[PDB]
Amino acid sequence: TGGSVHSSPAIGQDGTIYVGSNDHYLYAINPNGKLKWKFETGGSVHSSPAIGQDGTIYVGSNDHYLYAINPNGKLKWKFE
Amino acid sequence: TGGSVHSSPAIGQDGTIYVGSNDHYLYAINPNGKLKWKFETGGSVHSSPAIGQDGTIYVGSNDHYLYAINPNGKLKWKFE
Amino acid sequence: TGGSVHSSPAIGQDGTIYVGSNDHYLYAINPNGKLKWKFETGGSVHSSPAIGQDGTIYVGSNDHYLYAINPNGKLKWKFE
Amino acid sequence: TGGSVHSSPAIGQDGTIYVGSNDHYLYAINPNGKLKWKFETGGSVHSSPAIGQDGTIYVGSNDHYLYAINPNGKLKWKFE
Repeated sequence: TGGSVHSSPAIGQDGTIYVGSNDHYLYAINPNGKLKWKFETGGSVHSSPAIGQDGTIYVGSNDHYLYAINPNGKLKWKFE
Repeated sequence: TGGSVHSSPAIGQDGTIYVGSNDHYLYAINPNGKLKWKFETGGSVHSSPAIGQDGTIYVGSNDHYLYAINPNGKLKWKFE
Repeated sequence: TGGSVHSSPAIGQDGTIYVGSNDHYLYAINPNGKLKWKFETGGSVHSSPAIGQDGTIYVGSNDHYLYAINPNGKLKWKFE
Repeated sequence: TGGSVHSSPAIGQDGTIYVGSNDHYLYAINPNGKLKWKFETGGSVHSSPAIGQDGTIYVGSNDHYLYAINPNGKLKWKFE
């Protein structure tokens, strides 16, 4: 990615790999290694994502928000 | 949250999202993005929570305690 | 514990909570909050433990070893 | 390992233990404590590995890449 990947990846039920980066994005990567989408947060993503039963991706950011991202990469909500 | 969210979220069986914050609280967030409860520890929560088979939430804190929190947000015990 | 708990806890099949500490020990805590055992490593335990299918607890330490601990708290092996 | 093990281990379905090290390698360790293989990345592995449904091991590295490693230790792809 654009920067160091400190976040630990989480795997969705279809095999999608989600991981944060110090370049401030949450990445969703297809199992073939091609980008599915990237979601820009405010700061570095030092949280490792967690996946909900309905596929929602949750990750903390250094901008003080907990993000909930839909599986298509659009923001579901952010909590401060 | 009040501060950076470094802790990685854990998801309960009902979808509740638990995550620590540098503002010293453990948060329980409903899947709709509304706060369920917050639990104040002594220091920053740099541990990622783990959920037991009975729903108990365990998380370490920088105050040197391992916390066990009931699913309703009340302290079950703390271990030093 | 003796020091900050940065490690994220892992839960065994019987509910035992395993977590590392900056006081250099891996703790095994019963769900009632009483100590089961503690295992001394060389340095701080900044790795979060993982539990194998046979109950073995694996954790990295800052002494450069990956530890494998039996569920009764005795060393199974260490890898450098 | 050659250096501190900060990464948290992941366990494969056959019991293989995967863990990163500050010596820049991802290790695959058999449950008997013998090395299966090691994979050299560019920098320290501060990400904890995740294992896919087909056994692929994913881990971030400080060289800015997300690595996908086959269970036999050969690179599947790297994403930047």
